[PDB]
Order: sequence, then C-alpha cells, then structure tokens
Amino acid sequence: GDEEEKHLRDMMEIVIKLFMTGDWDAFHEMADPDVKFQVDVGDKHIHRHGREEVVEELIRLLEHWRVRNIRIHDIKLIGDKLVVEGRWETSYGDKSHDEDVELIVIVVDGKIKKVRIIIR
Amino acid sequence: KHLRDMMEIVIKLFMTGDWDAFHEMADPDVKFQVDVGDKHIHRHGREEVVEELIRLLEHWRVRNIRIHDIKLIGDKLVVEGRWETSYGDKSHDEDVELIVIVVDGKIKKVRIIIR
Repeated sequence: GDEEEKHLRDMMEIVIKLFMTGDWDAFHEMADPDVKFQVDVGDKHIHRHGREEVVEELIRLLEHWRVRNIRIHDIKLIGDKLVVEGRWETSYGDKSHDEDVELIVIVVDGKIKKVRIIIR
Repeated sequence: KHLRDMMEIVIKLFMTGDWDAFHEMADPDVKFQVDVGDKHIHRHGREEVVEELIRLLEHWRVRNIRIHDIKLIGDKLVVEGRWETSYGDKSHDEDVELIVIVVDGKIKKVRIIIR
C-alpha cells in the first residue's frame, strides 16, 4: 500500500523534471514546504530552506546556465533518493555552457524534500 | 528489492536525450509494439526499434504524465498511467499502459497500449 504509492510518486517526479520538457516551473507544486536545497559550485556552497527560498534560488541557477533540461548519463533509484549524473541542455548556440552536473533528489510523502546540485 | 529498482531504472532510459542508453540495453531482437485503437505499430530488431522511437517519441508532445499503477511480475514490468498529448493547440488526456519485459538483463519487449 504505502510502498507502491511512494514508488508511483517517485516516477512522476522523474518524468516532470528530467523528461516532460524542462517543466522546472512545476518545481513549486512538487516541492515540500520545508524543502532543502544545497548547491555546490566549485568552492562556493549555497544552502537554502523553505519552498520560496529554494524556488527563487533554483530559478537563478537555471537562468545562469540557460537550462532547458538535463542530458542524462546515468540514474540510480535508491529507495526515496534519485541520483542523476548528466550534462546541461542549454539554449546556447553551442556547447559552451554544458557543464557536468550531479543531482540528488529526496522524495518524502510524494513531495521533493531535498535537492542537491553539484557543478564542476 | 534490486530487481524492482533495476527494472525501474531501465524504464527511465525513455528520458536520456538520446537513444544511446536504450541501444546498449535492448536485446538485438527486441520487439516494440504501439497499439492506439486501430493503428498497431510492430517493430522487431534493435535497429528497427530505435528508428521507430526517433520518429514516434520526438514529435509526440507529452505533458502531465501521471502514474496510476506499477506492478513487477518477474521479468515483466507493467505501468498504467495517464498523460496529456497535444497536436498544436488541441489537446486531450488518455490512458496509457507501458509493458516492458527484460530477459537476462536485456530489453526483449516494449508495448505501449493507449485506450
């Protein structure tokens, strides 16, 4: 009962974020009110909490790279955790800003409770 | 367990930008079926299936994908759901059933049924 429901929720998260175009505008409707967000960009490490703080920060992150989607290289599903290794799908005219990215998404009770993004 | 996660990870190669991940996992004799009312598409062979996915999945504009049921029965995974397909402005929602059979770690059959 509770297990399959959690798995149905995980799959719906994957298709919205990394399949159904970008649809990262829909991140607000799937984010837990107390969602955590930490960005690792080199030696700068950002930490945000709360749905509004996270959405505003994530939107700025996507604006700096002009992210449309994530060209996925590998994905692992570990219980309630999504682990993605990939490369940016940007709107630039070439590959100048397609930096490698790792994304970790924790799903709790059908809502995204934690997002981690590491860019090298 | 691992079998459930492995079968689920396999399905998530429907969404890797390119069909490089499906190609390395597909059995060379993989079957592909798409049943949409009267139109029945049937492709057999790893090369023939990928060319069908290029012509099919790309121009298909899927939105609001909802998962209603997931069942793991041995080597077969059955997913039932609902998405919003569109042609231009016109759009409608329809029920979809995804069936994928993995034989010895390789994708042997992929069937998509749309009521």
